[PDB]
Amino acid sequence: KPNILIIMVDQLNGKLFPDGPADFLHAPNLKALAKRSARFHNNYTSSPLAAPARASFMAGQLPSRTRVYDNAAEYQSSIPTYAHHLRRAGYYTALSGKMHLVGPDQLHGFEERLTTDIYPADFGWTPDYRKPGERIDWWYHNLGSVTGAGVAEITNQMEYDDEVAFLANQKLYQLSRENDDESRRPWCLTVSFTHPHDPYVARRKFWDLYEDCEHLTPEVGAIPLDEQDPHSQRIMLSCDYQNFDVTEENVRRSRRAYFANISYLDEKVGELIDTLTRTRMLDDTLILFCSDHGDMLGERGLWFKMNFFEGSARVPLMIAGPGIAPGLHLTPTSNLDVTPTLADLAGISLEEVRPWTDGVSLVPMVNGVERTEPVLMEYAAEASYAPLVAIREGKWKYVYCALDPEQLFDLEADPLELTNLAENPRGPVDQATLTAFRDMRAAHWDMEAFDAAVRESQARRWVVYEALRNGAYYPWDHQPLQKASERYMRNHMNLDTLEESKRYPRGE
Amino acid sequence: KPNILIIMVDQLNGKLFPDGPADFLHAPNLKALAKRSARFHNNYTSSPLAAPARASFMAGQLPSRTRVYDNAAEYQSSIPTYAHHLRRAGYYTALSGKMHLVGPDQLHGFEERLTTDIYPADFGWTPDYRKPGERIDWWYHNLGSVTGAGVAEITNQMEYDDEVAFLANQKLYQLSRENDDESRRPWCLTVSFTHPHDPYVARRKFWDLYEDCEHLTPEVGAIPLDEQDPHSQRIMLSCDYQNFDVTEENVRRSRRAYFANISYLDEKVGELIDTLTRTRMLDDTLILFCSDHGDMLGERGLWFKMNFFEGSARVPLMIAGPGIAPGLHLTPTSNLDVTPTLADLAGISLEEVRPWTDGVSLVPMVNGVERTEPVLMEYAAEASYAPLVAIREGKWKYVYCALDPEQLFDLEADPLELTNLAENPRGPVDQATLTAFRDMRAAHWDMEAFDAAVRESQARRWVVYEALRNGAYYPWDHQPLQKASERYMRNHMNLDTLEESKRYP
Amino acid sequence: KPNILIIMVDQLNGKLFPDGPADFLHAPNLKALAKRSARFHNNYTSSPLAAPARASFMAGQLPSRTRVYDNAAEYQSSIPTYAHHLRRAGYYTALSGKMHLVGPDQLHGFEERLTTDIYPADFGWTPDYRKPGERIDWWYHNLGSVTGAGVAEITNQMEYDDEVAFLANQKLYQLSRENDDESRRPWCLTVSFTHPHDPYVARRKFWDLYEDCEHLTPEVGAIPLDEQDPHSQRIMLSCDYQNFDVTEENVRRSRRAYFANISYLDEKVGELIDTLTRTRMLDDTLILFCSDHGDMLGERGLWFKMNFFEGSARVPLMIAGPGIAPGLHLTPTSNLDVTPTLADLAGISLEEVRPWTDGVSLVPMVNGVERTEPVLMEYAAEASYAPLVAIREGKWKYVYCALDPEQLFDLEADPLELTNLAENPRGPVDQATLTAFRDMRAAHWDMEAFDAAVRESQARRWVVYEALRNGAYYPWDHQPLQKASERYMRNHMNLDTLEESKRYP
Amino acid sequence: KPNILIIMVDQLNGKLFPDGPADFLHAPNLKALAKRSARFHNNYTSSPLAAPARASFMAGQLPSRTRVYDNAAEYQSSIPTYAHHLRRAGYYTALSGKMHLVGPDQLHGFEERLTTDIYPADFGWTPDYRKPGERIDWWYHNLGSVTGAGVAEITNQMEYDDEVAFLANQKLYQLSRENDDESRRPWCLTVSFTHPHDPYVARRKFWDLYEDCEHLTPEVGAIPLDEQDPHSQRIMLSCDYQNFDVTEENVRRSRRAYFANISYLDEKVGELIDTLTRTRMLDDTLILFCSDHGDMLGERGLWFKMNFFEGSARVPLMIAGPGIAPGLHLTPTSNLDVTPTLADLAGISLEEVRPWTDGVSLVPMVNGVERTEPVLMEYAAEASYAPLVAIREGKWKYVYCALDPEQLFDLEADPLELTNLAENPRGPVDQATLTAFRDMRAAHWDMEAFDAAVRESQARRWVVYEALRNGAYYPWDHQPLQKASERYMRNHMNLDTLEESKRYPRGE
Ligand SMILES: C[N+](C)(C)CCO
Ligand SMILES: C[N+](C)(C)CCO
Ligand SMILES: [Mg+2]
Ligand SMILES: [Mg+2]
Ligand SMILES: [Mg+2]
Ligand SMILES: [Mg+2]
Repeated sequence: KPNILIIMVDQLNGKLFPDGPADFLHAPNLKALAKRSARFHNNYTSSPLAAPARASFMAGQLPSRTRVYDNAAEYQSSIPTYAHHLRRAGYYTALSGKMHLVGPDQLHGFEERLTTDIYPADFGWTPDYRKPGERIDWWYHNLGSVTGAGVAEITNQMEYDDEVAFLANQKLYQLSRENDDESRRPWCLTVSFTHPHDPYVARRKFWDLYEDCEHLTPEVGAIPLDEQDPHSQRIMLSCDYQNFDVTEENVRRSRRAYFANISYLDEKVGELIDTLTRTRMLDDTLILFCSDHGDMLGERGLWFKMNFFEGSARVPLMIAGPGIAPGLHLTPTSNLDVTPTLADLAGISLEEVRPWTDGVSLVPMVNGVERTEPVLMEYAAEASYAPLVAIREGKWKYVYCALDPEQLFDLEADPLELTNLAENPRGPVDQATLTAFRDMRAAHWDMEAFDAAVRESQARRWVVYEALRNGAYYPWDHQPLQKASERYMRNHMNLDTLEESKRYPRGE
Repeated sequence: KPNILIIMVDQLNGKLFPDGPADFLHAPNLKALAKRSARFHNNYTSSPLAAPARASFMAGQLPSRTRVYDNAAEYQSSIPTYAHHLRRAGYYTALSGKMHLVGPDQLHGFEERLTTDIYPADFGWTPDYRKPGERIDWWYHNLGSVTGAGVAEITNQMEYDDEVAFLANQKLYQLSRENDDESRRPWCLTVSFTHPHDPYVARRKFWDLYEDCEHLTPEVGAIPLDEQDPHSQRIMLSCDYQNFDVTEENVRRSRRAYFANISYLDEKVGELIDTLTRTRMLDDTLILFCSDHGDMLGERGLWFKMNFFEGSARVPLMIAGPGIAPGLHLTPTSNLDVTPTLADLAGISLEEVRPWTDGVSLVPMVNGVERTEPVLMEYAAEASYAPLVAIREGKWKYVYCALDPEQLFDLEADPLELTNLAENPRGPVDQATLTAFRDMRAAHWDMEAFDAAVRESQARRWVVYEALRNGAYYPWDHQPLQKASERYMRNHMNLDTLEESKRYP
Repeated sequence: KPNILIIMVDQLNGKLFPDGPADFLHAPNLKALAKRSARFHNNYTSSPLAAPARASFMAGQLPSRTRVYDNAAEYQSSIPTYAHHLRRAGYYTALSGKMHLVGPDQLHGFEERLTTDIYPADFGWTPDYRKPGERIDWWYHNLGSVTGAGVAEITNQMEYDDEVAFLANQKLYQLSRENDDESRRPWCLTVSFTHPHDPYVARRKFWDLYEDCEHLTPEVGAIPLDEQDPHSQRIMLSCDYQNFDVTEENVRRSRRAYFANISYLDEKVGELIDTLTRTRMLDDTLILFCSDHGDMLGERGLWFKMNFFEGSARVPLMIAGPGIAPGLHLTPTSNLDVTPTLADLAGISLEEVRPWTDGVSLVPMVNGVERTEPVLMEYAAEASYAPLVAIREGKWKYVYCALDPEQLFDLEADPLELTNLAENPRGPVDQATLTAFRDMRAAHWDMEAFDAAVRESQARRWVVYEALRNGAYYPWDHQPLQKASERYMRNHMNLDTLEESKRYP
Repeated sequence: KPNILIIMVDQLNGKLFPDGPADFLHAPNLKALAKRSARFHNNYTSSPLAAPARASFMAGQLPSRTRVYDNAAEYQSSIPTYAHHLRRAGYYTALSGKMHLVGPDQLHGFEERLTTDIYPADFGWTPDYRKPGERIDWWYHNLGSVTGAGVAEITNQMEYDDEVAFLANQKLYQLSRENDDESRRPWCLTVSFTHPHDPYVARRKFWDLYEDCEHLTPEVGAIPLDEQDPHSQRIMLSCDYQNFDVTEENVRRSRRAYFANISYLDEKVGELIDTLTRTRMLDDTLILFCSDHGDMLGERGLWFKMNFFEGSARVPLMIAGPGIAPGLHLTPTSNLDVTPTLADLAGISLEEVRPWTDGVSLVPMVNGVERTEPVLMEYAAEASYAPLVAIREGKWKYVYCALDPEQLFDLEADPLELTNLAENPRGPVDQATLTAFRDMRAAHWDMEAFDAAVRESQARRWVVYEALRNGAYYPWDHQPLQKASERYMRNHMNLDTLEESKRYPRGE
């Protein structure tokens, strides 16, 4: 069984990985990793928001099945994740960094978690479909990220990611000490960074890399509120866009700091791979690179995620290591496919994972078997007033919301999604394609039931959360375990025996 | 708003509370409490097993709605409980003792929990409908409790309940120090004991009280396996009955220690009442006495719970205090009614709890209003191979399982449930009644959907639990909060100011 | 090896134990214990203040040797205590309650400590010989305890002692589960209550016992400030006496509540004895009753301790159990003798404890052997401006401070210490006696070296403590160990095996 | 008040810093630091063993005064340290890394401690003068460090120091967030590394730096046991030297890994200085570089410390920052002088520190005032059977032990200490110098009282420690504080307010 290193980042627009990292990015370590990787060019999040995407990523199940509809929805402990599947199959599993799990279980199958979460574990960020049009200023996104972009040497997120990286490398060194033990468990380490999620604020060393950057304005500029589709209008209102004057210079500084933060992350990828190389674990390790959702980065005038346009819904996905053919894949894939792919790579049978996953293993794709299943997406959090669903199949993207006109995009002819073919069909094939996706949408979702489930989940939480914020608060944040009395040299040990056990490689 | 003291005990057969405690029980404090209480004589659990009964009790929802089907089913943190409803209404809420919550949330709305649980918080005790007939010896009930009954001065349970009682009285004293602050929150303290749950082992002082006891033998004796109904057979097999020779003296020793442990609990009830009296909180405090399920106590040859017969499904319920007229009520009620009753007594509107509770407030009954809503029960754990449901309405009890012959009992004519009127109707009224209950059951439950939901829950947990028991174990047991650097006299305080604040009256 | 139960109380005037508890005290359990005890009637503290007395008590060394001169002096972890000596000899050792250890070590050899301390563990209460005459209002004794005496159902101290008692009895029950394992360690449990230390506030049930009490007034009344000896004057000033109008009824209420809190403690003594009896450990258990210092209780107009007069310096001491002949002993003894007495009773050789203890075993006295070693006492805390030492030998008490007139009392002729024979000798024998005590004092103490050592200790702590109270505070208070994932039933265990191991007998 | 960064390392032979780091060392960051520093060439430990040196360093008091005679002697909480003095004067004080404090107080005035200790906090390593000639194999030094030298990518010590460095830099970044607050406290951060203490085992990257090294054998080779002075013989026996065949190749590999570990440390010095530079704190920060004791590194056949020869007793000392003239100082100085120097640099009056320190401030030396006080040293731990004391004054070193012949060395004429002038006086001046040091030794120490105090301390601890190791053990190791429920974003906070507070510099 190979080891598995999952490197996850937050809010990375997948269009920036057209074949590994785009040429204009300063990302030597991810570009070298890409050359060894199977690269999934048209890979999609299952839900364009952090906690829904991550609960879905961990379980290989859509939000409608995990019930994690938004950033404050409880993730049940009894739902199997890839950590459970691998752990059941004999793996040591650990997590360093972010997973935005909501509720008192902060492990969800991981055997060890090295850091707390950057974001809350409670029900505070619960949307309310009963009050459509409201926004909550103390936690909603707003365009102050765009007007406040710039340069700093420490931020909340850089403190977080510096520690995620350090503790992940330390864990790799600790794991190497078992390398000569025949009975060692294989390990699976998830390293989950919060960058390049906003605030768009970068260390000067990486900001300086992009002085001459030619990609600091999006190709598709800002669409006026009156000319926007209804969901994009709800997003603009939820970002408080009327109270911010976003200048061309703000757009450029935001994109520049965001690319700088990709370079910041690239340096950390290089450290992890260096640790794997020096500890002699690299040849036996699969490395997966992934992200939870994208960032519109100013395209169409939109920032952040919460929608199904390419910039928000596309995320990179790369896999390298023993048995993976390097190459670029164009067939659309999904984050839903990661858990069954990890299971397959770990030698777990198809039947063991079948009842628990909605995705498919990508290993047959890597080995030249055509993948035909569509890619599905869902959204049911802030800036929605009712659930949205999307189907990505072939060259098409279809988006449905009971409250909105449908959207249909031909991404081969119209990759910037500038022409809505459900509104303006080019001909008879477009009308037939629309009818096919409507039948497909009825085959996969009951949208009235979906809306009812989301409403009940929100209503429960608002009752419970109001109570939990009265009186003494009981926090659910993960606290990494304390072990000082068993670490380093203690006087129930023999010093020479301890030193030999902690040294690796030995006798060289 | 009144204070609320909830005294809960585990595995207390409600037939032993015919009008408060039975005369033969040595329970002077519970009898004095019962004399000033509204007493609900025909009160039922929602599910005859610890965790399902308690999750249902806390939420006022049936197991099919809470999804807590068995003793290892996760209770979701987002489900509102009476703790949430009261806390939201401005109560300080606390738990001392047992609640058998499964999963990483060990508070479920309680603001403070003073003890860990006596039982596990993880998925270990998950049944498996895919292996009907199996038993898990290391945690199933077995008849060894009956053959091992007797006397001891300490047990696992007595250690637990001694501490539960101590910390509850300590908390009451602590709360009394706020009794002169007009800004004080009203409090709701749940004190949840593990007795008289088995092992049937009692301290000598309480065992000696039942030497001449006339109730050491059940009136309905053991029914041989071949004459038992199918569910009773499944229970006997689950208890490993074939590997135990249960003598008459075994039966007598078990009941004697069980009664003795009721007397053990009665002394602790008196301690709490005493604390309320001397702190001068008694007149402003509602007191509820309740249990999660009963114990067959050898009746029909069965022990423990897991069934809908009276001894297992009946539990006492009493309410006393400000605005509570004392009296005996015979209309059937259930534990499902406690959470809406608590909300009503705390002044919460019916509309605030209507979407979250499926029982009804008993406060109208206390004030003379006739109740007509039937009582529903569910069971889907060990010794079931498919879910069972029951309906209790008027004089009738109806029990359905897709795998078993139906049962119908007329509890006025047949209080010991010796004649199954579904099999042996007395005439056309019994047949019409059976048809009426079948139609009512079909309107309330799809038993095939219920069975699918339970199997899905079991299978899910078996994947997860096998993973969680590999590698380093992460426990979910509640650990009461460590406060030593802030307790008593510390040198950021003024000693005189501290002594005055801690003195009451 | 016998078990050892040490019952310690705080601030108990030893004159109230003339032969066990005084007849007028309602203390049936302590009187029954005293009837089977060796009782040491003329027993003295080593230092009339909490932390110095207790550090001296634990080590069997005087404050000049432990360096614990006052209530804020660090007790070094390397100093052997009776806990170390017994633990080294194979005992499990535990503490429930108070010991007023100062510094980051809150165990000092105890293997387990069941409660935090009621008092601070840091250097806050450090006196300063550089500012003679100052008082620190936020922690000094003051006469407000006398004017504030009365009745309450909870206090800071009653919360503390209720918990001390509960956890001690719980621990005894836990220890009984090992009583049938031949490989068991013998145990030594120290149960250390804060009562009858002030505030003089009692529960109504115990206060009502002293309604017709004839001992509510001390026989020796208040001595006016100008007629007081210099040290007594320093105590009255330290207590802020000028700002309190202490009436006769104040005096009576304080003594009444103090006696009532002795009765409060007596009920807890009976609880412990009951636990030992029902667990069948009583016959194999030594029981020691002791106190750290006394309380003047208004005698001479003084309250509390900090002096060498009988009411402040006398503390009871009793020993009962296997191999202990009951009887009354009048030869002076001291708390310094407890640690070598415990070691001797546990079978530890005299040579193993000789280098670490400066008292003597009382076991020879119990067996009829005359004791001749004198009793020494020291004091160097608040209301002293330089150290004081005392010698107690035969009928005599001698008290020296470089700043004050000497005191010499003949306690046979003058048990209330009303005639200072150093100032008013009766004849040449008194003068020769004074000279003999002066020579003995000079051989035992260099008072100038003692004073330099105390000032150095105070000054050191004042530099350190001012730093430690800047920025984030790091508390040294003991936090009892969190064990919830290993207590009661957990799913790495077999339930039947667990129930059997936790049941005893 | 300037900030103060104290960089401490363990077991660094001071002869390797002849004027900053020796030319042959690969240490660019320490060499650049040295060019800005006042450098104390003839600086001495106060006691050649870890815990005695460190308790003495913290208090500015000799072991005879601190009572910390050996590696298991309790350090009383009531003894003032430089952390107390600075904290009382308004400083935030923190420690990352090792201080080998014995006893339940693991802070000794530090307001925060970021790591546990690498070594035990209990009484286990207590020598026993009642059994002269015994050794305790499970914790005594032995020459297996020399025969086991080599190359590894992780060791006990590298795991420790990697975390010391990471958490120290993180603390600097956190402290920078207060930089614009007028009411900020100044900070004093001690960063205390365990390298280059043995095992002599280094990462390959740094080992490779010394392939051509010309210093891999000591100038003074191994002295046979019969030809050794009595204390050196006791050290050889305590190291179990008879059971090890130390080859020339072992000597070279040990020295090579030790120099590699200096280079490992030099990289961490560079990171700390980079953090100070980017956070804009460097110009207001004093940087002190120091060590607890040396390492003989094979010289005379000896390894490790425990003696007063130059290699064991000399340690580097450098100070750089506002108001310090750079330059090299030859007058002998002591680690005892650090606490009163820090006090002086922080503006604390001489009188405030006078009753609590045995050393003198070095600031007047830096400013051209001649220092005349001698340097004193003491040793009373393993391989001593009675206390040893030493005086270093002018060109002389004098060593006294009641059980041994005296030693007298003229370090100007005889810098390798090859001629004992107390045994072979060159003339009448040598005999007069010996008599002067004897009178000086009687003026500073009562050696019989010293021996009695050490004996009583050992005897107490053996009683107590035997008891503490019966039954359940209560550990004293420092456990760094848990704060997950107050870290990063929690839902009692406003997200925008949090991000602004955690970003620094702001608005750039
Ligand atoms: C990331 N935000 C918290 C700003 C909004 C997502 O719920
Ligand atoms: C460093 N050693 C532990 C090996 C010896 C010093 O006491
Ligand atoms: Mg995200
Ligand atoms: Mg139960
Ligand atoms: Mg006291
Ligand atoms: Mg060292």
